[PDB]
Amino acid sequence: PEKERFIQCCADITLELTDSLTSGTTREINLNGLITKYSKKYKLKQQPRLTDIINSIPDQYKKYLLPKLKAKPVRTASGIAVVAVMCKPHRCPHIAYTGNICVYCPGGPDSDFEYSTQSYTGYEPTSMRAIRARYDPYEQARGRVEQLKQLGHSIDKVEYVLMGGTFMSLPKEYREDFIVKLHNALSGFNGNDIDEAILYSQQSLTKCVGITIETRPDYCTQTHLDDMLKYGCTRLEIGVQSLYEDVARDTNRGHTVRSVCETFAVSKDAGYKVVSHMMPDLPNVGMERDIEQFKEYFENPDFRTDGLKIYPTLVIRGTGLYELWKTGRYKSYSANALVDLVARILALVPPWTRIYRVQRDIPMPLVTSGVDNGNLRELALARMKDLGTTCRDVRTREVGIQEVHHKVQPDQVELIRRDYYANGGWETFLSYEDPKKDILIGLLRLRKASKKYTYRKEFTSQRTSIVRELHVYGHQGFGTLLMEEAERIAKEEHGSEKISVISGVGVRNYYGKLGYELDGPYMSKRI
Amino acid sequence: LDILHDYAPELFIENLEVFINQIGRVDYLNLFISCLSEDDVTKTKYKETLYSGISKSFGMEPAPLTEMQIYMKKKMFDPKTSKVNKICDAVLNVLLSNPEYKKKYLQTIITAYASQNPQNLSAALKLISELENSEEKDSCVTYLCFLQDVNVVYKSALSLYDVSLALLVAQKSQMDPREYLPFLQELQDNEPLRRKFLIDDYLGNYEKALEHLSEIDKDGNVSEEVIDYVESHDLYKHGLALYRYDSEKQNVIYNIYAKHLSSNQMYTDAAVAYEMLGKLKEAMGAYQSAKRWREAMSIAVQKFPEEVESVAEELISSLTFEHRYVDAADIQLEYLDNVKEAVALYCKAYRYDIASLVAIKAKKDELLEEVVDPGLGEGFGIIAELLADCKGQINSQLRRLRELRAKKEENPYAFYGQETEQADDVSVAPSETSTQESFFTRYTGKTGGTAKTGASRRTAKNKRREERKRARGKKGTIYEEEYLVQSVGRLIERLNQTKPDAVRVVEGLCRRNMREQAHQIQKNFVEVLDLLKANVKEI
RNA sequence: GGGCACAUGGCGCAGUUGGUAGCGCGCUUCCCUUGCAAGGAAGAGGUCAUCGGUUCGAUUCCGGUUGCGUCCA
Ligand SMILES: C[C@H]1O[C@@H](n2cnc3c(N)ncnc32)[C@H](O)[C@@H]1O
Ligand code: SF4
Repeated sequence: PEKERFIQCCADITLELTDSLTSGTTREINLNGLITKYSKKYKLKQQPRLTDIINSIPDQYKKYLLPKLKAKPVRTASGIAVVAVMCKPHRCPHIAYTGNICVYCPGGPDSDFEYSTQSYTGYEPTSMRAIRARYDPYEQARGRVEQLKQLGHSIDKVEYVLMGGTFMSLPKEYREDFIVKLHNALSGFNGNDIDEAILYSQQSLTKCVGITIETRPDYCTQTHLDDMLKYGCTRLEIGVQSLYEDVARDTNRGHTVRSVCETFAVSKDAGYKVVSHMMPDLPNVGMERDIEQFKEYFENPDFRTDGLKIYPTLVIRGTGLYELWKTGRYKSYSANALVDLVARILALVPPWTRIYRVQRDIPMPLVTSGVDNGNLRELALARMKDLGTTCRDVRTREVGIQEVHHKVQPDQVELIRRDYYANGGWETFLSYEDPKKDILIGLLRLRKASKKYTYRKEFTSQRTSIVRELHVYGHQGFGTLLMEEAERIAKEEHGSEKISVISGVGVRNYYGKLGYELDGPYMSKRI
Repeated sequence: LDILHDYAPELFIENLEVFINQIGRVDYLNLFISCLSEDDVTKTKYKETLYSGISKSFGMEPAPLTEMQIYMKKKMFDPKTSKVNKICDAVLNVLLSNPEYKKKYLQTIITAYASQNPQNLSAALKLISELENSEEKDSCVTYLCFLQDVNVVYKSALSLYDVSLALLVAQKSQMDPREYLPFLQELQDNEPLRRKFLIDDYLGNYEKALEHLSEIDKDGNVSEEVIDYVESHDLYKHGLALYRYDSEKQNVIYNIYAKHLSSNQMYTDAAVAYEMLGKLKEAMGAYQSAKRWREAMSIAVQKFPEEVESVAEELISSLTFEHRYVDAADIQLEYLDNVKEAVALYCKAYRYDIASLVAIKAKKDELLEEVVDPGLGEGFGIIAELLADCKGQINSQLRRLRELRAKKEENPYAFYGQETEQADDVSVAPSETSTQESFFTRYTGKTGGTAKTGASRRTAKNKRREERKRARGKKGTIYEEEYLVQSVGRLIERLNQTKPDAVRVVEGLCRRNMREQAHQIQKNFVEVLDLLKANVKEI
C-alpha cells in the first residue's frame, strides 16, 4: 500500500530503538535511512520526520527517551516555552479621545482585515492559531502546548504572552475570564474564580513561570498594576516608539513621554520588569535623531529599561501611513542605511539590557516599504564585526544560542555586578559571566524600592529590596549563589529588612525551599 | 575549588582532618570529592605572578589540545600516580577510621569510591548494604544512581553477590521489570554456589563462573556441566590452573584440551596431553601428524609390534612430502631397512659422507656407481643450473637498478634508497606503482578526492578497492625497482642456503676423485657471489 | 535454468579510464511556529555489488555473483 508500511516502519523503528536504548546503546545510521530500507520497498513518497517517529514512542518509554535528543538549555532544559496567545479583536483606547487610531498600526478591527486584532495582519502563525481557535484562550493554550509536546519538547515551564492591541482596555469580567482560562488550560483545574485558579496553578505541573501583558503607559495606573499583579503578570511591555514629543504628537499616539517615564518608574517600583518598544524610522525623525534617541535612551537614567524591542517602521496598506506614504510626504530609509543604523544602535546596548527582538515578522509580500529581508539582526551583527565593535546584549551573550550557533563552551565563569540608577531607583544587576569570551551564564536583577514611587502595602510598611528577575540558562548551583549574594546585598548594601521576589505563579514553590513565605502576590522573606 | 589541595598539597594532606571538621555541610564535602580533575592549576597554568618578574611574559594562550592527544592520554594514564586517587585514599583513611564520620559522612565515602578512576564501586555498594537501615540506604542508592550510571552500578551490585540490593537498584534502571524480576527470583531461590555461578555468568565473568561451579560438588567424580561450559567457552587454561590438586579430574581436563587442540590447530600439544591418558592410537596419530617420527615409532615398537612398519610408511611419506630427506633416510635405513633408498635420500638432502657410511655398512661399494656417483653428478647439474639462473636474475636486478634515472623524486629518496643513493625526509603520498609510474595528479582520481596520509617513506600500499595492483608496495616479483637493500636479501637468502651445500657437495665430489669439475663449479660459485653488487659498491 | 542493458545519498538522477561529488525533492540546524514553521538561508547523509593486471587512472577495462524488463527450445 501507500502509507500503512510507513506506520509499521515507524513501529518497528520505535520498538528496536527502545530495545537498543534499554541497555545503553546508540543507533548507527540515523534511523531515516534504516526507515527507508524497509518502508520504501516501492518508494511511494513515504517521508518520515523526527516529530513523526517521536509521536510513536509508548508513554512509559516516551517520557524517558524524548529529552535524549535535545540538549540546548533554553530549548528543553530551561524550558521557558514562549506560548503566545491573543485576545479578541478590539479598538485600542486612544481612538476615542483623539479622533483616529495610531498612524502606523496595520490591521485591526476596521482595516482591510476583518479578523486580526489591532496591530496585527492576520498572517503571523499566532494569528492563524488564534482564528482556528476563534480567539478563545482555552483552545489557544491547549493547542499551543500540545503542539509543543508533539514536537518532542519536554516543556515544563510555560511562559505566557498576551499579544494583540491593548489587552488592558477590556471589561474586567472579560479579562478575569481570560486569565482564569489560561491558568486552567495550563493546570487542568476547571474553575472560574481567579483566586482559586491561582492557588491551583501554583501547585500545578507545567508551571506558569510568568505572563507578559503588552499595554499602554496610560492604562498602567496603580489600580491597573494591582489588577495585573492579581492575574500573575511578571513582565510588562510598554509602547514608547519615540522620546521626542513631537513624533508622538504627530503619530496620534495619545500619551506624552513624561507619562511613559512616570509609568516606567511606578511599574518598576511595583516589582515588575518592563520591556519597551522603540520604533526607528518614525516620520520626521531622520537618521541623526534616530541615533540621538537611541543613544539617550540608555544615557538618560530615567528610562534605562531592562528589555527592548527595536521595530523599524513598516508601512502597510490601509494604515494611516499609506495615506501619507502614497503622497510621498514620507520616504523610508535605505536597506544599507538601516542595517548600519541597527549596527550602531546595538553597539550601545549596555550589558544588562536584553534585546528581545528586532524588526517585526510581518510578511514581506504585504509590506509596502520598509525592511527588505527578514534576517535584519544577521546583517546587523555582520556589519558590527565589519566595524570592529561588538554587541553586549544579553540575548547575544547568553549560553544557549552559543552552544548551537557559535558552538563555544564556557570555562571561565566569574562574578560580575553592575549597579546603576534607573527610574529613580538604585538597580543592581548581578551575573555570573565569562570575562574572556563575554558569555553570560546567570543573571539576577535587584532594586531598592524608592520612597518616592513605591506604593504597595507590602513595601511601604518597611524598607524592601525587590528581586525583580532571576534567570539561569546554562555543577549548576547558580540560582543559589545569586540569591545568597542578593540576600547579602539587601542586608548590608541596601539596608532592607524584608526582601521580596515577584514571581510567576508557577514558580512560587521554588522560592519555598529558599525560605520565602508568600505575602500577597510576592514571595517575601524578612531579614 | 580543587585549588585548595593543589596549592599547598603537603600542608593540606597534613590537615585534611582539620579541613573536614571545618567544612560543616555534607553537601560541600560531597561535591568537593567529585570535581577532582586530574589536572593541576598551579604548575601547569594559572601561575602565581606575585614572585615572577614584572617584565616576564605573564601568560600565553593555552592550546586547544587537539582531540587525538586525549586518545593516548587516557590509555597512557597511570591510575597509581594521579592526584585524584591520592586525595581519595587520604579521605578514605580519615573517614573510615572514626565511627562518627562513617555514621554521618557516608555520602562522602560513596563519592570518593565512585570518583577514583579505578572506580571502587565494590567497596561503595558493600558499605551501603552494610548499613543496618532501610531509609538512609535507599537514599544513598538513589544518590549513587544519580551520580554513577545505573547500569554499571547494577552490574556491580550483582558482582557484590546480593540480590536484594540488586532489586533495589534495578528499580532505577528503567529496564522492563519482566526482564529482570524473573532473573532476580531465580537467583534468590538457589544455593549460594549456584547463585554465584549464575551471577558470574550474567556479567560474563566466565573464569569466576567455572571456579565457583567446580566447588559445588566435593566428589572426586568431576561434573559434566563444567566440561560443557569449558568446551563452549574454551577456557581449559583455568581448568588446569584450578585442578592442579585433583589428578584424575586434571587428566579429564587434559583429555578435553587435547581434543580441542587436535581439532583446532596444533598437534604436539595433543600428543603430549595424551601422554597422561595413554590414548594409544590418538597419541600415535598426533605424533605422526606432528612429523615427530622417533617418539611415535618408539611408542609403536614398545606397544604395538604389529604396526611398526605401517607408521614407518606414513612417516616416510610425510618426510618425502616434507622434503626432509635426512630423517627420511634415517627411518629408511633403520626401520624400512633399505640402504639404497636411504642413500638416495642422502643424495637428495645433499649428503654424501653418511651416504658413503651407509654404502659401506651394507658391504656394497656398487652403490657409488648406482646412486652416489649419479647423485653427485645431479648435484653438479643442479648447482650449475642455479648458478646460471641466479646469474641471470642478478643481471636483471642490476639492469633495473642501473642508475637513478631521476623519474621519481617526489617520494623522499629513501623510497629510492637502493644502496644509499640519497637520504630522505618524512614521507609523501605513496606513488610510483609497478615499474616506474608517473605522478601527473592533474585530477584526484576515481578513488580520490580525500586527503593522503603522505606515506612514501620507502614503500606503502592502500586498501582502497583492495590494492588490485600486483606491486603491493613490496620488494618481490615485478618489483618497482628503488629498494633500499632487501633485494640483495632476495639473493642473500639463496646463496647462504646453498653455500654450506655448495662446499659440502664440492668436497664430497672431490672425495670421489673428479675434483676438476668440483673446483670449476666452486670457483664459478665464488666468482658469481663476489661479482654481485652486495649492498652499496660491495661494502 | 544461461546469454543479457541496468543496478550507485531515502528516492528518481550526473559513475566519466581526455575524465568522479553532485541536480531535483527528502532530513537536520538558525533565523525563528512572532525564541525553535513542514518558506529562506546552512549543512549531514557516498568513491559502485566483490575481486584479479596494466594505466598520472580501476564494481568504472575485461571476467563472473544477487535482483531488476526480457527471452529461448
Ligand atoms: C507591537 C509594537 O509594534 C509597534 N508597531 C505599530 N505599527 C507597526 C508597524 N507597522 N511595524 C512595526 N511595528 C509597529 C506598536 O506600536 C508596538 O510598539
Ligand atoms: S499605537 Fe498602541 S494603542 Fe494605538 S493601535 Fe498601536 S498598540 Fe494600539
